[PDB]
Amino acid sequence: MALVSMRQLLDHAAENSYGLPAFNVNNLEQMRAIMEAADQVNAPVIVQASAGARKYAGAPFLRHLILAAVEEFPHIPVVMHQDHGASPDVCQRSIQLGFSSVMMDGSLLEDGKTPSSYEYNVNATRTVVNFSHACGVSVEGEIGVLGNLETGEAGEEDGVGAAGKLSHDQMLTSVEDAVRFVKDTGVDALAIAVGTSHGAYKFTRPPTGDVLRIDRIKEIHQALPNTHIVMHGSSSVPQEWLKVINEYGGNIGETYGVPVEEIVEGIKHGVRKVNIDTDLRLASTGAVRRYLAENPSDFDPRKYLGKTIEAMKQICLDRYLAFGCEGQAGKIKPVSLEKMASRYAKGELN
Amino acid sequence: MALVSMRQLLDHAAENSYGLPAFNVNNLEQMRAIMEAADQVNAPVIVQASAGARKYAGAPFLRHLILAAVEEFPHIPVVMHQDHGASPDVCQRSIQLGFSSVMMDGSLLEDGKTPSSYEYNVNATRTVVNFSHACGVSVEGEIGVLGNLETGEAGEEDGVGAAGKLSHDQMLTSVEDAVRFVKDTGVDALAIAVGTSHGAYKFTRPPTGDVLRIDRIKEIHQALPNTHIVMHGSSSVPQEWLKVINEYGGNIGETYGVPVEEIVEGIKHGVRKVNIDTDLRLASTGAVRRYLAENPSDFDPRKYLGKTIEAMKQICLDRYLAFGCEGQAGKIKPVSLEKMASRYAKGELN
Repeated sequence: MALVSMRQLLDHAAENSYGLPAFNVNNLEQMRAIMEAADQVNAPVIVQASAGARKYAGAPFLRHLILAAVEEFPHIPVVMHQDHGASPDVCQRSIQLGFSSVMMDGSLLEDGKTPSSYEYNVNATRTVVNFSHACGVSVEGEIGVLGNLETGEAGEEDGVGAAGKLSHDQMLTSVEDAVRFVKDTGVDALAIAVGTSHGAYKFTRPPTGDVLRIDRIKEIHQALPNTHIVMHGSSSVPQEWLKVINEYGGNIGETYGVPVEEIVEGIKHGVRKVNIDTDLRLASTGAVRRYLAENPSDFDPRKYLGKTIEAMKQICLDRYLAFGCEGQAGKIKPVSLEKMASRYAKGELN
Repeated sequence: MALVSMRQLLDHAAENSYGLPAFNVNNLEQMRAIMEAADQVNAPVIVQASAGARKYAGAPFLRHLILAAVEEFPHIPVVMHQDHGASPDVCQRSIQLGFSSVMMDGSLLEDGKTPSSYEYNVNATRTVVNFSHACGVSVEGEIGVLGNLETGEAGEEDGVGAAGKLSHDQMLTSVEDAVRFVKDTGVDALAIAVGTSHGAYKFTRPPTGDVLRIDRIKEIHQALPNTHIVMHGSSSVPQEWLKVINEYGGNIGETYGVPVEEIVEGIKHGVRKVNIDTDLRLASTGAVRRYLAENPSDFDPRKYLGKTIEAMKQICLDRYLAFGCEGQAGKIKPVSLEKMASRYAKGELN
């Protein structure tokens, strides 16, 4: 079986009033956790990979992890999405490696750290949209710079994130910039900046409506009722796993993530893709620390790494269920990328 | 590029007076460690998987890990070998999944625990040889029951290993039984029992010539000068990694493995395949325990799992170099399995 386009999945999510978690993958245990969770609740899958993931795993290994997933779970539609593409050339290479969706992150320059001009962003993103749609491949773009609205800090997602203190206007997407950007690029999915950031250290206190601007998601959805919105940096940071990490030799200070309740509110207002990485890292590290402490004579990696599969799988299950994904995989009839390309050429997805 | 047969690699090892380590694989980090080591020293690769590995990783994932390895390292010939096949049906399924070599472990019944009769063993093994050679697939068989000659205990390799106390005669392959078994089966590789066993707890003291019968390998090689011998249970158990595990929250008592020096002596007398699993598990667990202790705030699995890649890679490098494998990959012109099947049919590999 083949991969599905992200545009098909996000269209179905909007039609049926749900939103999909998009999980980062780096190795076998992470891929098994994602697929086993999706299979259990019969949910569609978006799996994504960063440039850091390619460096760690190797491009052939990432490609073949997804091919194995589709073979073992043939009834589960799978998108393979390239996160934080630094340039059109990067996105073109990802298409050649078999990705069905790419993010051209034109909100930063090719260094993945310097905020870009509007014109640079549109030029790079429009370029990727044109050559991706010719192949049926979906494109996510970003307008606004991810970062914390109180501190001006973005954090780092596998080396990607603004360097230096950001201004309020940089980190909060204006409604009209979102409108102009969609008109100018034709992206399939729009990442916006509303106060989330990469990593575990998103908020020093439980986020308020002033620092996590769900109200701005509502405003953008009112202006762009048909645009699928992407929430980056939207791990919830499970306090129960922070507790386990701190109990078994780790040290993570008091910090909070994006609450599931607020993500669900975003889904009611057009969020169809919710990027989650840090939560799986925290669940994995808590599970390994606890197993090693409780089983000092066990040296089979499958024993403690098996605990990371189960811990990550429970995160994924929780998110699929809370975001409305149960049973939706059985409703989707996959469209080939060649057919998607034909639909783009006819203007049916404008 | 395709997989190579194990018979081709073992023939080349005998022609050039070296022996190959055969590493068990269960996930991405293990596969990368093996391939990066082999690429660094330009050595051929035997990677093997147990039934326990299939249960843990999934058969499509194991298959695609090997496909990714061949794609990223196209100049490194790779065998994918099914370890401890419990029945002809299991070995047939492994061929269907794309293995280029299988072990029919007829020394135990299908439960993987009850020692078999000679006739059962020959019947199962001959059956697998006939249908494997018709496809060009290599076959390893075993005569003699693995286990410790002083204690009568075999240990467990992913659930495989004799149950109950074994007799001296069961655990030490006689020369004439090896001769009869090769004549009766036509295997490509012969596993024998000379005092090794699965796992870390092979010997309570550094092994002597009485408990690790390298002299019997010499005797069997004198009787069967053209038979490629397989040493199971031949991890060395690195004392430096035991020290690290014990320093960082683990507890492994005093125990010893098979010394590299004795394995090299075996290679001089016909050992061409040396099975190693436990050493990679020990290197992995020591590396993760140390990293977690030294970096309490780090929760990115790639950081501590990356240390397992490097630790396992160093084991593999050490073994490839010590066993004579450096540079040998560049000398091998791969033969397709279809051509191997033709050679078998013409009697050229009898």
